Amino acid sequence: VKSFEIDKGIYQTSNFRVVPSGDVVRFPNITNLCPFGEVFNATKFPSVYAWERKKISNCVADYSVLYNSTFFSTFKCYGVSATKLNDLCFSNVYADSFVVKGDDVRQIAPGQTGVIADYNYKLPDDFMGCVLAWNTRNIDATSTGNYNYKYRYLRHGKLRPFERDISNVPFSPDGKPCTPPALNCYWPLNDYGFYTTTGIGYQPYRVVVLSFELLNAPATVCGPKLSTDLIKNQCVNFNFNGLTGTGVLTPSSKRFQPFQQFGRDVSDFTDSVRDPKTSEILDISPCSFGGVSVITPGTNASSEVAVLYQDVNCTDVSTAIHADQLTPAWRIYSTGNNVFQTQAGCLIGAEHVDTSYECDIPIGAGICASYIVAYTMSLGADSSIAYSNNTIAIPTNFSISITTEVMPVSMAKTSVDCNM
Amino acid sequence: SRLDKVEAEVQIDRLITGRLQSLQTYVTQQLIRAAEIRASANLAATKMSECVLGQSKRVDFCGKGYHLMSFPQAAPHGVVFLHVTYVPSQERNFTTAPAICHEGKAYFPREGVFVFNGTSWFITQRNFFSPQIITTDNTFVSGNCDVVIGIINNTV
Amino acid sequence: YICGDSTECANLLLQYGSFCTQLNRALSGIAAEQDRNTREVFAQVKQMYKTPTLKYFGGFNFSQILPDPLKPTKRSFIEDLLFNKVTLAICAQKFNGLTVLPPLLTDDMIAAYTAALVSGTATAGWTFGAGAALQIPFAMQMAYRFNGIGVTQNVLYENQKQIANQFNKAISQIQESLTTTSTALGKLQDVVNQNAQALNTLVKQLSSNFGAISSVLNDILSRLDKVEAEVQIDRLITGRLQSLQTYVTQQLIRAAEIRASANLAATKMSECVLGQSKRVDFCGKGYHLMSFPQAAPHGVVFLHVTYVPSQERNFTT
Amino acid sequence: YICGDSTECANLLLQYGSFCTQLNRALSGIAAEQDRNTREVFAQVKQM
Amino acid sequence: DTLYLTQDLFLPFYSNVTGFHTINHTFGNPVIPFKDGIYFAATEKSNVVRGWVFGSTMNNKSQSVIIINNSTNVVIRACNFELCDNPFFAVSKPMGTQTHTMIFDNAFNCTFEYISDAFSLDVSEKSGNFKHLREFVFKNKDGFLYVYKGYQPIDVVRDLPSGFNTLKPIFKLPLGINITNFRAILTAFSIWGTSAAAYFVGYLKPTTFMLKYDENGTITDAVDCSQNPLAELKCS
Repeated sequence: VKSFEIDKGIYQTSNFRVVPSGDVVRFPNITNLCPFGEVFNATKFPSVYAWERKKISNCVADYSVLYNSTFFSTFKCYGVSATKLNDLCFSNVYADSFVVKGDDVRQIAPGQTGVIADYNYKLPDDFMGCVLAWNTRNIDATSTGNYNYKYRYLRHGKLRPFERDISNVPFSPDGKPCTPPALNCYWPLNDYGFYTTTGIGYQPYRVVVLSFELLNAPATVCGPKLSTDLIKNQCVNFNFNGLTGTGVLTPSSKRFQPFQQFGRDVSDFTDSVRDPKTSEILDISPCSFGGVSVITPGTNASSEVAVLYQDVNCTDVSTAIHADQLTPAWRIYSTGNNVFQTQAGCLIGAEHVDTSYECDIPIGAGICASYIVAYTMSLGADSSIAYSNNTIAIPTNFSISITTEVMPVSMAKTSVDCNM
Repeated sequence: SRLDKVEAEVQIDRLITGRLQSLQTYVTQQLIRAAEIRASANLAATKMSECVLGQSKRVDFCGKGYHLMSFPQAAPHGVVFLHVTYVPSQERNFTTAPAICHEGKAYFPREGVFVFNGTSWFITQRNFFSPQIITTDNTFVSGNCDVVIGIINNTV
Repeated sequence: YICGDSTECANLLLQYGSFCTQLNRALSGIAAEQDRNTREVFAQVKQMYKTPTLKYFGGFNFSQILPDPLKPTKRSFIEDLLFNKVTLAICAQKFNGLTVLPPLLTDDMIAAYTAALVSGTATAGWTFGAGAALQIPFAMQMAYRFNGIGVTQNVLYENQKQIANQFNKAISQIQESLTTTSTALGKLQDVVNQNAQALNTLVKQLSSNFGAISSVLNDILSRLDKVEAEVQIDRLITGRLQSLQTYVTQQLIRAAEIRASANLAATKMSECVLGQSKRVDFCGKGYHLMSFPQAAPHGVVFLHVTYVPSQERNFTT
Repeated sequence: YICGDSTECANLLLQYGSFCTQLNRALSGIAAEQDRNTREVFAQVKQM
Repeated sequence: DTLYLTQDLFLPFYSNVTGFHTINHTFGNPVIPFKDGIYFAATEKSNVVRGWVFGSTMNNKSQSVIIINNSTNVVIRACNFELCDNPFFAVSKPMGTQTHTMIFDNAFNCTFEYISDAFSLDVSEKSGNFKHLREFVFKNKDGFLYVYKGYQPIDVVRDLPSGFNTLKPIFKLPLGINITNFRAILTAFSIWGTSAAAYFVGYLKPTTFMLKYDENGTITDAVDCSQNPLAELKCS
């Protein structure tokens, strides 16, 4: 409150939260080594109109051969970033490979179809991983002519995302299976022109598209982590197959369907999960939070305070302080007494009083402090009147009681120069 | 000092947007405080036109008692009243009759309750104890002597 | 609410100044003003009386209005109907960041205040307010309330049994017209539904993107690396901060409207209940013979005993 | 008012959540409260 | 126990049904256009309606997929397929042995083959109530192929009964082929033959739905938005 003198009352202050103690990482027990030494390093690579889609699953990916190497020409990721790629577990990663010139890599992005990357290989706009391309001018490029690998440049319309056509159709603007090379009947095929001492844009590149099918199953492909044990009923951290966070885990009462992995609530929050090694536990990720609020007597009569933890049950608070877990971690602070009723939370530094007083300081729900004590409340002077018939009290003497009453009429007349 | 060109305009747009949101927040919250303070100002004008300029019989509005007088005083950014009230604090225990049956027909007092049947003596006011002698001026003809609860005779 | 929790998003939040302190001060001020509202309306009794446990005075019986010790609850039955009517839309533990603090004045203590008010209305005289009581036997009270109405005293003592039966049948028709009926408790349901719609709208604004890649923290925090991430987190913080600031401003306006209604309620309980307010069509609809407060979920419900004369002759003058 | 009309600006508007629904609810509530104001002031006569 | 508005390709309520009531006089197996995901159902007796040929021009130069059964297991192969005017299942009447599964005529430039988990399956001719009832959704999205499944035992004379039936996500495929026209495959009893059974077709449409989950985690009611003004009021 930026003062030395502090007046009497509950004042709001900072927010407490239990720092997590354990660390729980849970991956499935599937351990295997990926074919990345084969799909990224192969001898035969197809053309663009017959791009190959390899299912890579039930593995543990390294995600380090892609980084500690300058062999790769263009390593541009779209949906993810580089360094934290081995922190996730995917499901059925698919590798899409094809061979183009040095010019078509500029047309490989979400959007920007252009010339060649529209009729031949269409990308989506959301579901993307990383697009990898490296130069192979010393294998495929022959200076006398490599007329082996082809593409298409005449098709009636565009493609949907991840759609492929191999069918060598005798292209014509009105259907019309033709007999080419008749007029207005051309072929859709065309060669590449991979030469040795040609320009950089005419050199062969091998483009590999790593589609990341994000978690449509219990996950198979993972990174090199270490699956640890579970710690229930204690605030820990997370790293599940596709989920991190911070939580208090507990066994559930669910009716969880077998095809399923996540358990979100009525209003879109996680609230329950499925362990990758046959368990279905809830996720109360609010370990504890709230806000402390210091009850003070007023710094002119006393200087002993009492903290009101607001949304707790005085078991996480005592365990959190005696094991030093809270974020407003003090230095001179202990817990001898702990008043807890009236669910507005823990009240460290107070005493129950049966003799209810006139509610100096309003703690939460009913309970009121003073002086420090924490009683409930004296709602007023208790009374009971003799209510028989005809006897009637008339006042006989009186007084005059000039009582003040304060009304504000006009606050501070301000103005703002909104150019300075 | 350490900026040159349009990269600077990103920084200045961030600062202008933030300070403009803060100033707009200030203007909105001052406007809400002005609504609350003009509600209190209308209460103050109402109290100064009821309490000060007359005697406002509505209960627990001007003061706490029965509001005998009222005196306005100035204040920094406000007004402070001084409600001269009337608090009666003593109590006796006298008996009553809700009627008087003198000659064979009931007498209700003055609408203006508590006939004083303290052994059938007087008729007083509602608030301050003030006995008056029972005559026909202090009562009126009312029906017959069939609907009473208490009984008083010899209204002379 | 803003910035779910990691480490660095908190630094990006601290680089917007002290908006979190502003919003906490504003919402704590709103909570204190609502505590003041409940103290202004109900706590007008210094001298809390006891229920007289007789509850039958000339036929004016206060069954289902004054509480009963034979039942376990310290309410009354009309209060039980009003508590059952208003639906809603250990300690709770949810990671919205949001909460609902418990009110200060407890619901049983609210029912104690209302039972004290009704008992001091029925017993305890008419000078209630400026003083303590007078020990007036409640037929003399409504004989006095027949004098701020422009009728004589001949009405009540000559129609004792008739007015008693009309009063009891009026209370019983209230007991009928509260149970199986409909929207005529609508203001309290509008308060609860508007608060629930505002809070569910805030939770719904958590669900949405504000122009980033994905609409949730800790799942973008897998596939991000560095300062390009700070663009996304600044978009999410700016959007959630505008939504939370919109919520705080609209709750502050609702608090202004609800404290205007609270000042109306305190005015009606100090005019109608604690006396007889002769101003026309303010307390009830008739000429306002009595008034009885009752508790309610997040409100108050009066029972204005009025006086409606309905027959007509044609006399000359 | 926002986003005059094309096709894609509407997608950019839907990527800000349900603010349009909030503003329509608030303005319809204001309209209903002003109807209630005119009913409260004038319509105090049952028997015209 | 929630209500979840989602925009996704579903079947609209109350809409039109292209019913194919095949009998011993009516041989129902035409070519049908695909048109962005279909619905399917079939009131059957011992699983006649295995077979779906999702093609482009329904010939040798059309990359197509085939989802059939070899009476033991689901076999899914996608390649260039010489599609004939009537590929048929020679199911015998006393036994039920497909001696002449003649579907894979030739194969070149093949790109896919999948064989799922084997399970119990009946083939031969039965009669009585319409106990067997598939309900499938053959959905296209992001180049994939989606195939769902759900069951309901009914006893109807010849129509499609009214009632909700939730479906569950069995298959997903990485294929990516230009599915414009398709067919189904039936069984020719043994002169061909079927029993009094039929199969249905509905088309999908991208509109918003309000799914009412129960406390156990199962849809008990769904409400379309674009059907009725009361229906958009319900999902609003």
